[PDB]
Amino acid sequence: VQLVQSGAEVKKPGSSVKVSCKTSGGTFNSFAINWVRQAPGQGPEWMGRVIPVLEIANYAQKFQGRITITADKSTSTAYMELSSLTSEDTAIYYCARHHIAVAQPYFDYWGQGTLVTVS
Amino acid sequence: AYTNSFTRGVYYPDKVFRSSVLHSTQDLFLPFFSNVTWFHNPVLPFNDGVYFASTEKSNIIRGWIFGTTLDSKTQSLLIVNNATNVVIKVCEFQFCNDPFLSEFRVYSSANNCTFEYVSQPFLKNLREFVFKNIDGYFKIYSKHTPINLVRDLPQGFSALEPLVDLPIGINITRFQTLLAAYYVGYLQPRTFLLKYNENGTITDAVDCALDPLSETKCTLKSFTVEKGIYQTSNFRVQPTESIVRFPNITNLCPFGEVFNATRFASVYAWNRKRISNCVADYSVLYNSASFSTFKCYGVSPTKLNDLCFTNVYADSFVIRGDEVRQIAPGQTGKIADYNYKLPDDFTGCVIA
Amino acid sequence: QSVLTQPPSASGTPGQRVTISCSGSSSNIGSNTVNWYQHLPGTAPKLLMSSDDQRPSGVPARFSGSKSGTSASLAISGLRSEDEADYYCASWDDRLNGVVFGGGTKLTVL
Amino acid sequence: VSMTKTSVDCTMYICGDSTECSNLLLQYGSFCTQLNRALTGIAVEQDKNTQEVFAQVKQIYKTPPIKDFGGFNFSQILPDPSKPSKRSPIEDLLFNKVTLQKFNGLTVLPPLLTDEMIAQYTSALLAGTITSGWTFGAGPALQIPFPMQMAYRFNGIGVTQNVLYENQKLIANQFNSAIGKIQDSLSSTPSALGKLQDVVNQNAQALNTLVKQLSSNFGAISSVLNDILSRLDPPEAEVQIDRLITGRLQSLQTYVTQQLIRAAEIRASANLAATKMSECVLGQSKRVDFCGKGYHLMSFPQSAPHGVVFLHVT
Amino acid sequence: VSMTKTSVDCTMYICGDSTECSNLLLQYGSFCTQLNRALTGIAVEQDK
Amino acid sequence: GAISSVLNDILSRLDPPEAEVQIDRLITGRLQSLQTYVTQQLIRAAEIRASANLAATKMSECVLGQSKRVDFCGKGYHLMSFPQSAPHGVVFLHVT
Amino acid sequence: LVKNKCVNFNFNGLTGTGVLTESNKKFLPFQQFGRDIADTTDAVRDPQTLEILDITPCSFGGVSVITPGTNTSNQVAVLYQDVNCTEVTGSNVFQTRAGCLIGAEHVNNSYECDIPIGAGICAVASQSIIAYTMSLGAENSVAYSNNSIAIPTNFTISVTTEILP
Amino acid sequence: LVKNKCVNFNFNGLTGTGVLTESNKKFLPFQQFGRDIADTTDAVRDPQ
Ligand SMILES: *[C@@H]1O[C@H](CO[C@@H]2O[C@@H](C)[C@@H](O)[C@@H](O)[C@@H]2O)[C@@H](O[C@@H]2O[C@H](CO)[C@@H](O[C@@H]3O[C@H](CO)[C@@H](O)[C@H](O)[C@@H]3O)[C@H](O)[C@H]2NC(C)=O)[C@H](O)[C@H]1NC(C)=O
Ligand SMILES: *[C@@H]1O[C@H](CO)[C@@H](O[C@@H]2O[C@H](CO)[C@@H](O)[C@H](O)[C@H]2NC(C)=O)[C@H](O)[C@H]1NC(C)=O
Ligand SMILES: *[C@@H]1O[C@H](CO)[C@@H](O[C@@H]2O[C@H](CO)[C@@H](O)[C@H](O)[C@H]2NC(C)=O)[C@H](O)[C@H]1NC(C)=O
Ligand SMILES: *[C@@H]1O[C@H](CO)[C@@H](O[C@@H]2O[C@H](CO)[C@@H](O)[C@H](O)[C@H]2NC(C)=O)[C@H](O)[C@H]1NC(C)=O
Ligand SMILES: *[C@@H]1O[C@H](CO)[C@@H](O[C@@H]2O[C@H](CO)[C@@H](O)[C@H](O)[C@H]2NC(C)=O)[C@H](O)[C@H]1NC(C)=O
Ligand SMILES: *[C@@H]1O[C@H](CO)[C@@H](O)[C@H](O)[C@H]1NC(C)=O
Ligand SMILES: *[C@@H]1O[C@H](CO)[C@@H](O)[C@H](O)[C@H]1NC(C)=O
Ligand SMILES: *[C@@H]1O[C@H](CO)[C@@H](O)[C@H](O)[C@H]1NC(C)=O
Ligand SMILES: *[C@@H]1O[C@H](CO)[C@@H](O)[C@H](O)[C@H]1NC(C)=O
Ligand SMILES: *[C@@H]1O[C@H](CO)[C@@H](O)[C@H](O)[C@H]1NC(C)=O
Repeated sequence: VQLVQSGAEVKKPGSSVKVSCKTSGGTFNSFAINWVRQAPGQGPEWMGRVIPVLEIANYAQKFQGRITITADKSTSTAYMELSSLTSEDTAIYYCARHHIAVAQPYFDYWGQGTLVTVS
Repeated sequence: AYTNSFTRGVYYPDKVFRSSVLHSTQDLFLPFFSNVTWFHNPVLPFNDGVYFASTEKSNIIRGWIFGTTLDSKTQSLLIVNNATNVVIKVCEFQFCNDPFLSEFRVYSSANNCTFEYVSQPFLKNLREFVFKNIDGYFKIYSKHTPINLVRDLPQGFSALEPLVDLPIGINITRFQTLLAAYYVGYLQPRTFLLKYNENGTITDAVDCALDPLSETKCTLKSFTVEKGIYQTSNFRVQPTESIVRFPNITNLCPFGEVFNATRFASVYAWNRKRISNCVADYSVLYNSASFSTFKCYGVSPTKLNDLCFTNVYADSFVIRGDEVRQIAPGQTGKIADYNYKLPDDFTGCVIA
Repeated sequence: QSVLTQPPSASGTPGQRVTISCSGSSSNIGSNTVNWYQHLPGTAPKLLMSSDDQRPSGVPARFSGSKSGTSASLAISGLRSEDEADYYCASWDDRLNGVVFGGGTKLTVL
Repeated sequence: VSMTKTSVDCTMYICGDSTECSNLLLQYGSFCTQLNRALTGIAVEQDKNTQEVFAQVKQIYKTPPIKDFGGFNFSQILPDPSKPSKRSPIEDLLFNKVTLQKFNGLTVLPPLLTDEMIAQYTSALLAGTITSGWTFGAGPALQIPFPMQMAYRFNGIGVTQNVLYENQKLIANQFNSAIGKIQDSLSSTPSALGKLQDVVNQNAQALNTLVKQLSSNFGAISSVLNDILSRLDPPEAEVQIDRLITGRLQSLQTYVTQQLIRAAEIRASANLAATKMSECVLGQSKRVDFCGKGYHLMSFPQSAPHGVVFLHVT
Repeated sequence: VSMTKTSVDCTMYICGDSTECSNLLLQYGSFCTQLNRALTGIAVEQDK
Repeated sequence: GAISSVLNDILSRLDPPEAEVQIDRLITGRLQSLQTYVTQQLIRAAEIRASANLAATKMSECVLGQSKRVDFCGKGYHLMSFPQSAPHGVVFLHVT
Repeated sequence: LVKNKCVNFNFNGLTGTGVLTESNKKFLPFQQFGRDIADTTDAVRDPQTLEILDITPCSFGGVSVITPGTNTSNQVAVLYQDVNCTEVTGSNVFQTRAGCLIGAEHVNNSYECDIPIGAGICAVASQSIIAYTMSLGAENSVAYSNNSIAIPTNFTISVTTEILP
Repeated sequence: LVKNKCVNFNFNGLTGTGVLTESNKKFLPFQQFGRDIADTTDAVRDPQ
């Protein structure tokens, strides 16, 4: 299958941005969705994941109540919104999927990515 | 209250060293994404195994109680703990209604005790235990790990090593905790694909039967499946209800008229009375203690109450002295040859 | 900073073999598996290496992986031009309760 | 060319819907899996035989609407558009002359290629041979008039082509008369298709014996598994059960071995049919008596249930 | 081209001229009839 | 069906008059397993032999000469062929 | 007694599992039960009411999994061999002569066969798994006439490989 | 214990015949014997 993300977004510091990642039909239930960014001149960093069939979410310890990940079953679309945007939050955001019947995570297919610029 | 049991609860099944191999094994494991009851205590069923787990900051939990009735009526495990000498004494101790042992409690008035063993002590630290009883062996597996600022099962995978294999051999049917949160889970028979890297220390696992994609993966013992058609299982429809049909008849058979006869016939001229068209309740004769021996050939004595027969004949005679044992199929002797001879394929029982 | 340390640069000659390393600590590498991803700018990454000794379906017989102690390595034989890309090593971290990624290395074919 | 794709499940056959017996069966190791491999192996091999013999053409060829073949009458071998199934008269006669339950663990799998597709492949081969000779085998189909094609086939057996043109009318009349006689013989002389009927009979007899073996006692007190288990206590029943397991397992092993040998004979026949098709229908054979008695000119394939019928013109 | 056309009678080989054994042999069903059939089949094709 | 698969452990615990009965079950079970292995090998050997005979015919009638029989030496009009060895087999290069 | 369902019955000690239905086999007054060629019951006479109940084994069969490959999608289809769809991923249900196929959408237009299923049906394309009747190859016709011949003007040399154990 | 000769040994109930030599396989502290493919003992850990 494939993952399709929203277009590039341009935002002002102090605002909020919402980025979606729309998937196929069977990619819910027994599949998790992970969010990965890559700051310029920096290595990739993990944020969190959500299991749509269980509606349970996990967050990185560094993002203390700033990130919330939600998803709906009717439209089959996952959403990410981040609050208190600052200058260092500019990066390229990816959405990638995991298979749920494996103990140790291993990302299989990646999205094309979206670019968020702040100024 | 409930929480979701994460990928926790995998243990080493066999104490055998293996290397560089994917081995498929069947045993009682905790299913992934199961709930597990969260308590903040009451008596819980033990069934076939418990994944007991607890987190804490100090040594508030000090022991466990295992048994059947916990009233000195059956043997009961009293594994208990203290700062430096763990003591196990499986004996019929009579326990209080709500044990809470600076002084001692519930294990008072122990008439006699049959087992004692000593080991090194068990108990920001998460403590996982697994209790299983297999063919007369109480097995405990455990692992201690540094937990961090998390308020639930800490995510990830870790295998549990064995600690003791105490040969107690009792039932254990119910359980209770002693003195404040726990994660009680229950084990179920499921098949896992276990990955041993090279020194033998389990590095991954795949839970089969989770979904159609996962079943093909275990059957091929690979993490990638090539294009094609694969046969993975067999569908079988189970029956929905039982129907019992029997002939309409309420007459009772005169068993009192054969066993309590005024005078029995001689063995050379034994009597043969035919019993028919009646309901024969054989449970009284089976439970009756007045018989010296009750050996049944052909049918087992406890299922004879369900089966039905066209006719039954009761041959009654008296034999005195030795040779009484000769009344059996394929036996030889003066009695078997000249007095009473049973057929080779006789199906029934002799009572004396 | 990335918990896993990798050499910022690496180079190799056409036709020969080259070795890339990924070093960590006992909390992440020593207790968990590693994965290798190939990345080209302007495109999505791919899975090269899973469960640190198991090869995926697509990639051909050439890429090989090994793990020893607290260090891991990837071996490329029959080096060719299209192998120009970035390489990343990742592994679960028990202390941080999350995935940690390596710094990434630029491989250059002369 | 082929036989029915049978398959038997050892577990349901030996230890039918009873968990108590199955636990004893697990003590015999791999016996229940080396037999499943053998039966699966034969079923897969049957599809390879049919595909290699018939699927020899990359494209589906079609005959022209006007049958201007120089006086030659092919109306008895080309499909009849008026029938609900595009079969020719002769092949339709063969389907009307050969004549061909629910058990426990016994199933029959359908073939991958239905009869409709097999008939369509033979039409493509016959239409090709008429319009292009042997050229469609080597590469692309190059049309050539049919009388000129027949002149070359005469040249191949040492008779100069000038013999054909002066006697063209005589040859055409003899060909049409010879074709008419073939239908009367097949419709009137029985046993002609005995080679195909024998395979069906041998397979049916093997299955009838295997089912009948379930009524035997092998020394146990009763042949029905449920009545022994329902009256004797587990501690004593193991001896009575063990006798039935050993007897039924030995019977199943005999059935599988006979099928492996029998499958090998049919495979040899299928390989010969593919060899004849390539060197007789697509070309012209100089091999004596390989494509019938006489000097071979040309051949026509026809389908039949579980086989192929060749008309050799000499 | 060919081999000797042998034939073995399953009943006389296993049990012989004894009725007492034959009654036990009947408990195994068709094992003999399946053997006599196989040997007849081979003997006939040797002439073809 | 025996009490244990290791022959020395049963013989070391049971008396001769009863150990002979238990051992007989293991002897009978292992002998029947050996017969099955041998039988499958006899059939499998026959398949390879048929293939080897075909390979000898192609080599003689394709490499040493030129074959006029259609599709015996590949698709097309046969010119020549080149043999090459391989593990447990032979590979033919057909020029058409 | 409950009819038309797989049940475990017990008639005067005779046990078994099957569907009990009405029958039209005229038993004569003296016979009570009939048996198959195998030592198992084919039909039986009920007690108390004296009626003829037919016993047909409840349906069972193998389960096969259809999957496209690790290069395309994680959607799969499951084929229940030789069973009807009137009994049990749950998206679409298509009844075929090979069994009941669940998860594949039926598309009317034919293509070349890819994954064989059986009975002429083969089965990723257009973001979903499809099932269709297999094509036998491209259709073409030769320009036959009674006075035209085609002669090749050029040639190509090819090499093929044959492998034999 | 006698090394480098085929001897009939008994280690904690595990019996067999073979030549005993030193090995470099790092067993974990709780495992006592290792077996290779197809159920065959390849090494064992001595007591004492
Ligand atoms: C399986 O175990 C072997 C044996 O090593 C021993 O057991 C392990 C469980 C660890 O506790 C080891 O510390 C212990 O020695 C492992 O092989 C050994 O790996 C270590 C770690 O790389 C090697 O030691 C290093 O050697 C380099 C090069 O000399 C030094 O620079 C380092 O300072 C360090 O000493 C050791 O040589 C090696 N043993 C050999 C080659 O015989 C093996 O890695 C382990 N399997 C795993 C971890 O997957
Ligand atoms: C034969 O006589 C005995 C003795 O009278 C009967 O057994 C008694 O049954 C009564 C009523 O159930 C009990 O109260 C007694 O305790 C029983 N006594 C003994 C010694 O069994 C018996 O029911 C009679 N009939 C038989 C044996 O068929
Ligand atoms: C998975 O990786 C690639 C990505 O699709 C697959 O490549 C195709 O494979 C098929 C079957 O061999 C070929 O017919 C295609 O031409 C290949 N396409 C490309 C673009 O390479 C690969 O086959 C898959 N893995 C395996 C083991 O087959
Ligand atoms: C027959 O076909 C061959 C190959 O298709 C033709 O050879 C090619 O000719 C063109 C024009 O000169 C060259 O550019 C190609 O390089 C040739 N091919 C090769 C493989 O050398 C040949 O010309 C054709 N015959 C005729 C008469 O045109
Ligand atoms: C088994 O018992 C013997 C005898 O008590 C132990 O022998 C000692 O082994 C140590 C090994 O470091 C030596 O230093 C001592 O000199 C030995 N003798 C005594 C009296 O201690 C042996 O260690 C024991 N084995 C195990 C595994 O505990
Ligand atoms: C816990 O179990 C209940 C029913 O057993 C069900 O809601 C689900 O399996 C679990 N619930 C949650 C919220 O995980
Ligand atoms: C633990 O219990 C044992 C059993 O009575 C006792 O001897 C020992 O002193 C106790 N240890 C401590 C630290 O109280
Ligand atoms: C104690 O004595 C009783 C005798 O009444 C006996 O049944 C029991 O097995 C003994 N042991 C224990 C631990 O109760
Ligand atoms: C049971 O009682 C019914 C009463 O309606 C009677 O018709 C039937 O014959 C009886 N069954 C017997 C006598 O077997
Ligand atoms: C071929 O023969 C059939 C036989 O009845 C006849 O109907 C048909 O017209 C003939 N075709 C030609 C072209 O003469």
